[PDB]
Amino acid sequence: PDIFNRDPRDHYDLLQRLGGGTYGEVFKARDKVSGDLVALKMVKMEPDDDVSTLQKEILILKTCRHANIVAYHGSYLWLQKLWICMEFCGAGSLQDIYQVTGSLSELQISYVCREVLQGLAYLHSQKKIHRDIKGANILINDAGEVRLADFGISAQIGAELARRLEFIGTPYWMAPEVAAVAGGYNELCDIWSLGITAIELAELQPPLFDVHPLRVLFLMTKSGYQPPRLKEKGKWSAAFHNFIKVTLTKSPKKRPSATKMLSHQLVSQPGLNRGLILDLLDKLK
Ligand SMILES: CNc1nc(Nc2cn(C)nc2C)c(C(N)=O)nc1-c1cncc2c1ncn2C
Repeated sequence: PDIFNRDPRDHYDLLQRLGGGTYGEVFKARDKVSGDLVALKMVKMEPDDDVSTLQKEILILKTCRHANIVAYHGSYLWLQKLWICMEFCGAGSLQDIYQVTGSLSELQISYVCREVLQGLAYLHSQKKIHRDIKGANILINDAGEVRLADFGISAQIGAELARRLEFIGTPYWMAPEVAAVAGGYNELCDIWSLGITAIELAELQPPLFDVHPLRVLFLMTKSGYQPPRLKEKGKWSAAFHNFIKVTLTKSPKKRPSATKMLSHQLVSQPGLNRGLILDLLDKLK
């Protein structure tokens, strides 16, 4: 039994608003019995949403589990709002972190990319394209563990239509074959997004972020679009530059899979562990 017809406040104390976007509004909350901290996400239900589809979406969240994806605990449906209870990730998103710390070290980025690649390899095996890989959608808990905030864009939830169309105002992390579809693309779009995210963690913004989103969207559709590169050449190793070159392969017919990317020297160098992130969180305190 799940998706209870009741106020989540009956079981949880709402402490503070953590943030939100097209995916919903997120709150810090505390289990009234055990005292454990959770994140409660509120998503408004649209008139064309149906609970038969909703039940199928929640079943995917319950069954599909991986160490690099934020765990689902349970859900509520109250006054046309779907409330999702999930694992609390105390440090917030990588964007919340780098806005305070500044750029991540190459080693710290290598660790984050290895963890995200593991989460992506899992989703792609379950035939799920994430389509929303970016620093704001990668969370860090108090143990320095890396978690994808969600499985990516929901295929059949009403509120997620705005998320599916969000690339119009924010196309910077999107693969060119996605922008230039207006025939097709596949799961390798998430590998390009990870490449852009790796530049974002290094430079505090994705490539061309200051260019109007509508101009970027059009530039990606044009023939001759050159994949971005790291700006400061002398700051990064040949292995990091090569990792960017490989993930940002323009043709998806030449771009490696999430599993293959795990064989890259950057993400298989020695000393990659959560201790690198605990050290990043030490700058915060
Ligand atoms: C605002 N989003 C989030 N915040 C969170 N916590 C947080 C944020 N801050 C600043 N500090 C804390 C402690 C947490 C969490 N699980 O702890 N989950 C999200 C979140 C949830 N679902 C989808 C998401 C999310 N994030 C992006 N997508 C696409």
